[PDB]
Amino acid sequence: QISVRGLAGVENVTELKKNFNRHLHFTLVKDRNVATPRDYYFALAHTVRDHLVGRWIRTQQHYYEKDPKRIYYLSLEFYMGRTLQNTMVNLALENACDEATYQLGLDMEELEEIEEDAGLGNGGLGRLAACFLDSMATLGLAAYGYGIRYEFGIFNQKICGGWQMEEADDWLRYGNPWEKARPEFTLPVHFYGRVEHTSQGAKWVDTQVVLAMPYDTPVPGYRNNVVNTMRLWSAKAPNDFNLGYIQAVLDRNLAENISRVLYPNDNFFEGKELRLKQEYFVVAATLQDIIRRFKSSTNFDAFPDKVAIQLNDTHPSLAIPELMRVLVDLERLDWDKAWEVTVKTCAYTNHTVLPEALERWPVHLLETLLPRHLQIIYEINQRFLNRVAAAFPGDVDRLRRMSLVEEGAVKRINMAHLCIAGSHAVNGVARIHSEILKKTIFKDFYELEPHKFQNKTNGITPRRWLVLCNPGLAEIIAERIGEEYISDLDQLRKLLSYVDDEAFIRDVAKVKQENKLKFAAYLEREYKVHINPNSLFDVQVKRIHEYKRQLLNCLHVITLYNRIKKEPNKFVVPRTVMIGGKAAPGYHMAKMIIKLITAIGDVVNHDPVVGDRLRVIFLENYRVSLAEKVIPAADLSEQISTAGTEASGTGNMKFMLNGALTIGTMDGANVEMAEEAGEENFFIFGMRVEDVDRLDQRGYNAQEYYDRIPELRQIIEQLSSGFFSPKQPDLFKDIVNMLMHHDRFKVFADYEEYVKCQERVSALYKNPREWTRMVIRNIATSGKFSSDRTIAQYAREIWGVEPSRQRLPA
Amino acid sequence: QISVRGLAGVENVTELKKNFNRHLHFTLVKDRNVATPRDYYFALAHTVRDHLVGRWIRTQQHYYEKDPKRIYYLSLEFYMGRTLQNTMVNLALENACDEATYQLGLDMEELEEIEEDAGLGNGGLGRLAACFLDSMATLGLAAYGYGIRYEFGIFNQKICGGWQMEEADDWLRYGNPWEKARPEFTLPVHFYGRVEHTSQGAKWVDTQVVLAMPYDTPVPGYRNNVVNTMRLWSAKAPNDFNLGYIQAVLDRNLAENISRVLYPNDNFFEGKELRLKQEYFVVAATLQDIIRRFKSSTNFDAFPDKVAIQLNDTHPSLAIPELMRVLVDLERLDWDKAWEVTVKTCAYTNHTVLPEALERWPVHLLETLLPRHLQIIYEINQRFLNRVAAAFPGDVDRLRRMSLVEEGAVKRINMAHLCIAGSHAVNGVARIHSEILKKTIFKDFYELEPHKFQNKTNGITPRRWLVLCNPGLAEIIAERIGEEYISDLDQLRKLLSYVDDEAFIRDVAKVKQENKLKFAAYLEREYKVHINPNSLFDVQVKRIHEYKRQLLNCLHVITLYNRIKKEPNKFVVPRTVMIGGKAAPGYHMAKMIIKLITAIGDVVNHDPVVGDRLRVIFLENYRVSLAEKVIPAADLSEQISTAGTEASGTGNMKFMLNGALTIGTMDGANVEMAEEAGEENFFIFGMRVEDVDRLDQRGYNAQEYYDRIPELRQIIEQLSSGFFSPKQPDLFKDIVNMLMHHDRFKVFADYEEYVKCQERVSALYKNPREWTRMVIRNIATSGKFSSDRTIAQYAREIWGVEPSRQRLPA
Ligand SMILES: OC[C@H]1O[C@@H](c2nnc(-c3ccc(C(F)(F)F)cc3)[nH]2)[C@H](O)[C@@H](O)[C@@H]1O
Ligand SMILES: OC[C@H]1O[C@@H](c2nnc(-c3ccc(C(F)(F)F)cc3)[nH]2)[C@H](O)[C@@H](O)[C@@H]1O
Ligand SMILES: O=c1[nH]cnc2c1ncn2[C@@H]1O[C@@H](COP(=O)(O)O)[C@@H](O)[C@H]1O
Ligand SMILES: O=c1[nH]cnc2c1ncn2[C@@H]1O[C@@H](COP(=O)(O)O)[C@@H](O)[C@H]1O
Ligand SMILES: *Cc1c(COP(=O)(O)O)cnc(C)c1O
Ligand SMILES: *Cc1c(COP(=O)(O)O)cnc(C)c1O
Repeated sequence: QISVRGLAGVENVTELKKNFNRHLHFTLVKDRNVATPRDYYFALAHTVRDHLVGRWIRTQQHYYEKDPKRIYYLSLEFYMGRTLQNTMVNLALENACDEATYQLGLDMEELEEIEEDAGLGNGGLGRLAACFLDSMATLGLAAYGYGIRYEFGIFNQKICGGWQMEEADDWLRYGNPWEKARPEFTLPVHFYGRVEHTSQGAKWVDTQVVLAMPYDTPVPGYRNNVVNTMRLWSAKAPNDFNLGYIQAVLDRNLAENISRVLYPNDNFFEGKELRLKQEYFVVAATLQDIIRRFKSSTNFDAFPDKVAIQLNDTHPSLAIPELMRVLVDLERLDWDKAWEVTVKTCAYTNHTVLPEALERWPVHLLETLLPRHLQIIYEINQRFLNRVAAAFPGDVDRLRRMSLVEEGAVKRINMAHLCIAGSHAVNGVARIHSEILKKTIFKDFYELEPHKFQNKTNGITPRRWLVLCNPGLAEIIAERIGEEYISDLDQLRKLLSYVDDEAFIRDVAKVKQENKLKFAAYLEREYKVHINPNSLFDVQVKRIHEYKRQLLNCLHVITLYNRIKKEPNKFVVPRTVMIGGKAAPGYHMAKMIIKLITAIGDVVNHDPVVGDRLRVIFLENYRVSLAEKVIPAADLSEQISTAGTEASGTGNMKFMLNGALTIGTMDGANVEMAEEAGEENFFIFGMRVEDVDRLDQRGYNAQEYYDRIPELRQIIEQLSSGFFSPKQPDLFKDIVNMLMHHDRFKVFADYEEYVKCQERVSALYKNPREWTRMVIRNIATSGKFSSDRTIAQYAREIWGVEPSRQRLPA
Repeated sequence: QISVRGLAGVENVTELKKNFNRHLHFTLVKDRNVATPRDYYFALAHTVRDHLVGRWIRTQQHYYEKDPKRIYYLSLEFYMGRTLQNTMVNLALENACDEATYQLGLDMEELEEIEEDAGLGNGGLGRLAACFLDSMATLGLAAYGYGIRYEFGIFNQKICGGWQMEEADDWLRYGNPWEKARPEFTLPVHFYGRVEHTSQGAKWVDTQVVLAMPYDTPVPGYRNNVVNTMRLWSAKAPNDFNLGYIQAVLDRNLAENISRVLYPNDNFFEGKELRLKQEYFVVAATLQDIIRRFKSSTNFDAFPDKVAIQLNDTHPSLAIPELMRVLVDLERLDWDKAWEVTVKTCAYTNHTVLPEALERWPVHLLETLLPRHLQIIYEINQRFLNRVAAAFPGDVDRLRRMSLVEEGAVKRINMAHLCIAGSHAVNGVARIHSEILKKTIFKDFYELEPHKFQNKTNGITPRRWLVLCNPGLAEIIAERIGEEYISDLDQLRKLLSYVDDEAFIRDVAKVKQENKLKFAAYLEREYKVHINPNSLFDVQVKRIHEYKRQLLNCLHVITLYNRIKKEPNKFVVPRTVMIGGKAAPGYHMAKMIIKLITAIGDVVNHDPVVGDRLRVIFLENYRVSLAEKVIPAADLSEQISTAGTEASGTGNMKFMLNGALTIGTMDGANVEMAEEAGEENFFIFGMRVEDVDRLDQRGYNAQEYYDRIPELRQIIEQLSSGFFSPKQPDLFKDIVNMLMHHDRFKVFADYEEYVKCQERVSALYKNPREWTRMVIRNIATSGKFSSDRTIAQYAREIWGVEPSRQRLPA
């Protein structure tokens, strides 16, 4: 059908058909007379998987023979989504599988919808890890992703009576055809115990053992025949565990609970023992695998020449003291040599500056669970502070600020301080965020070791986030500039030469229109909801958090509603305002924001005076496969965090690539996006970081905005008085109280500028040719935001390896 | 190599080699350079499995089209052992797989040893269910085995310091290539709740739901292209289960613990809630499947013409009230019609008369867990006792004896009484056992409904227990009489014409000798132990229980030891006495018996005066795959239960088929074995049932035997005084005390006759030609003990279906 989906050759199609029928019979044990759509999906998945395996074996054999430097990306989260379509894209099999299935009487798009997301992350951080794996493979790096195979990933969100309910995401129920269990490479992980000092060093004894069993998933690069590995660890009890008899067997669950469930918080730290066990479990199993692979090539001086460990936030920070433990206690290196090796091996990426998100573990927990690690952390601390004292003598307050050990009611270890001390590189995730790290929270560290601090602006893979989700757009681009842009996204700059081309303008607008129709119909079938596809699709999808300011969007929607009710016969540009995202289960205010959004919808969507001019929809169960559907259909991307809070954002970049315009603050990567496109091609509003600081110094008084802005005062009076909750008139009083007296994110301070900027959006939308021209200018300058760019920078500036676009033989 | 293993055709061997290499690459994702023996085993298993699937699909399609009466064999235990070799035997692929693997540089026998037993049973009862599945398939019956897929089967036994230790049998760790998960046929099972009475009948409401997910395993018949199904249910929590958040997900284990572990008791009832949940779980899921399959062909009058349910002991007895629940509460049949259907559908097999083995559930447990079932049981009871009262008017004591409800401190339900009332057939498992049921424990029921009571003597499959485990014997038999005996074991009677044939006598003795050498070497490699293969191999393998009288064997071993020490220079026929079996974890006396056996070994095996004349070995971890090794190597089979306690036995039959002579009491099937072979060809000793009854009437006084038999008194004095436990002289005092004052199984009363009979064994062993002649007379008359005979009798006399030896097309 479309060129970028590859060739459908007669021999290839014939072979796929044969192998599909072979898997249906032999693998699935079904005949066509009782096979269901799910059986057909599995038969296709097994057929596609078979094309990966020769490449996977050969790639891994190649790394064994050439012995390149190996990159280990350690994360507690990998938000992979579905695999079937991405596999087909990266192996150039999409058109052939389409034709094969078509000839068998099946619709491949319907089969694709049966696959479960692999939802092993919360949002941005997990999804960045997934984009990064795709880019590392595409760039030919000998890279491994290491994590935990959660039995239950991020919960499925149901909305009942306008409230979030959570249900377990039993994603493995039907089986996962993409993973291969490797029970033969199972490794022991130790917990609790105590430390004994011999004449021969420290010994960690009387520990409880849990086994780490690996499951390997292939990670195909884009058309280069490279297939890298994501190795995820699952917890198993040893067979003598607890070994009346029946109870001892049932108690194996205590050990196996380590890998049972993903902690569903985004940007929030909960200091629970189970989470600490998860963190150590992933680090201890991974480090043994790394060392094994290093020894199979005494001499640890070469370790950092052969190994890079990238820490995805502080979550795997125990890698630093574990590496030291192994080197000092087991391999018998002297401390100073072990430390040199550790620092050269490890690098740390910071993803947040919000203080409630930073990991600070109580000492009493580490003392019980990981006594040898606590000893090592104290020794790191004393040696590090000795360096501080020599560089800034007499600066006692700096010694307290920089310590890894925080004093207080409860002593805690600051894991970010540990990561900085133990890493040769520390980076933020967008230019403004990296600057904030050097000026504020890590200022003291930057003064001590300025060379360590870098920036690596985030990106997204253009395989999943253009070719897979928006083939119509990919195709019209390819018609003009060829296909090379899919792995060299800077080539999109060539589209600036088309910005006055009438045929290109028409085709861009047509693709958006098709995507909107297809999304409007998806909504009707799966959720009984009726939208106007001619309306401006105004979309805010991301996790629910006060800093992301879904509430500011709510205030704008109400403002529009109230303006209509005041002048019902005046023309306004029709909108469908779509908001979606999950709230963490214990985050009360986030759950209340969901309820407010649905309650606004209950009023607006049923008011006959409004008609089809304004619709407010809460998109349920936002997840990677939903993002693939809604992002191509969006006109307006809402990126409206308070300046200084969103470290980068990555949703922002997905919308840009897919032909939405952005309304946003100068926060995170929005800054760089506006710089690349031109500020004239972006809807920027609100306080800059410097303005937020100026307000914090004076003191934020929300009452002043309420007193001066009558439209704002009306909304607050409606919320307080029960207008949006007539049966429970006080339902929203916690929201009102927060906005008026304890708003850390200054919602009211950006209200006026936001509403005015939204009127400029509406004005441009009335002129479709100029709207579309501005869209072309955004798509054309989105190249910087490829994760291939990001990864090449990590490779060159941090890991010391060269990317390659060269193919392995097929 | 050998004829009974089938043809190794060039095309077949070529195809097996191709498919092996294809599974190694695509299925296992390994190349030959790093494949281990376990990878080779899996590649072979997948290769063999592929030959089952077409036959499985076609068989199940055939039953759908022809709609025969379906047989459902419901058991809490299926002791399957390994599958690879049995599959190859039944598909006639053994020689071809041998040749294929040989050409690939691999030893198939070594690969076979990697497979884990499927140990989903305790002993005889579970293994009978497995033999029965094999026979049902071989006889062309549309039969299904239904059970529970335990995550942990019977524990692995380790001996440490002479004591049993238990370790979890994590049999699924490496995966099970034989099963197919069927998550699509998942069904709900209800627990707890309460009953509400409407105008429209009773409703069971407010229940907790657990899901039953089926896993299907193929069951190949012998060379007939029939492949039946064993469907095993696994417990899963629903996704809204318990739905702070983290704890709710972790608490899913409470539901999933139902299928976690096999209760490891043999012939003992433990009234625990978890076991009752297991019993209902298997019955509730199975009955829904049965009804579904019946409706897919309103009219329940035809149900018993299309369905037979066989209850393997009382463990699935809740099938009776569940069927009534479904028919009355859900399908709205009147009680009397529902009861008629139930009784015609259900049949019950009793496997024990020991009172501590009988299930008697406390009413308070049923009331909480299964309130509607308790109501139905009470109504069954009142209607049943109304019949009793009409047939035996004024016999009030009979009403109390026959009630399903036992009065007492705690009221209990007698499940055996429930099974009799609700079944159209009740059988025992050997002729003497069926007679005992009619004369003693079920006398009252027999008087009321004599037509219900039958006998079905047990059997064993000659596929696993001759062809697979003893190919050398199978081959020498086939050379003389052909191969038809493998599915018509009565043909072994033709071997009586060879009993004076010098070549046949030589070949029988040669095969036994080879089997003994091969076993003696197995012992050296895997367990560092050194035996004389010229010695008489005297073997008692079975679960450890006081009624089985391993202690009587111990007294004989000590007697022999003491006789040697008294006259060290006299010739005695050399023996290797091998005892093995598992003890239930909470059964203290059974654990003490193990320790005594090992302690006897510690003395006997290290006494230089004894030399190689007497060795006592405890065979660790006795299980199906160990039975396949030791049974062909045995000379003397010890079947020495107190008369009236072993309902049948089946080990007995395996030894007979494999060329051992039997020393035994007239108990269980030993009676029928001696009748078939001739009493002159069996070493019978000890009290008959009638003699045991006569002693119980007078009162058993063990002291009288101690006072009269000096050899016996010496052994007791050695046990008491610390001769076998010099560091802990009182270690055996509980054993001594039991034997002298509280022995329910009358060990001392059979001692003298047992020792005398053992001297006759030794005398015959000195004359190898006459020993071997007697062996031929046993093998030749073992045909009755085929489970094919047993199953044909169930089919004709209970189920109302005709067996077939006809092939489905290949
Ligand atoms: O760099 C990838 C993305 O990371 C996001 C990001 N930062 N911290 C997080 C984060 C995620 C989970 C957890 C927790 F609780 F431990 F599970 C803690 C912190 N996620 C940023 O908000 C987001 O701005 C950024 O684009
Ligand atoms: O019929 C098959 C075999 O069944 C054996 C047999 N009888 N009862 C049992 C038996 C097994 C397990 C359980 C329990 F505890 F529930 F798990 C309870 C009872 N096993 C006989 O001892 C044995 O004599 C007979 O050959
Ligand atoms: O001893 C060896 N001989 C040959 N190849 C090896 C050996 N060890 C590792 N390899 C290769 O590299 C491996 C990749 O596994 P890893 O050690 O888990 O990275 C195998 O799949 C082989 O292809
Ligand atoms: O509706 C049907 N059409 C055709 N075959 C069926 C149908 N229902 C059941 N079968 C056949 O019998 C089934 C056996 O599955 P069961 O219902 O679990 O016994 C399938 O594998 C089919 O071969
Ligand atoms: C990209 C993405 C995110 C991150 O979106 P932000 O707007 O940057 O927070 C979160 N969730 C899903 C499912 C995503 O695809
Ligand atoms: C046959 C068998 C049994 C039953 O043996 P009995 O002597 O009849 O009790 C027990 N366990 C295993 C492993 C068997 O193969």
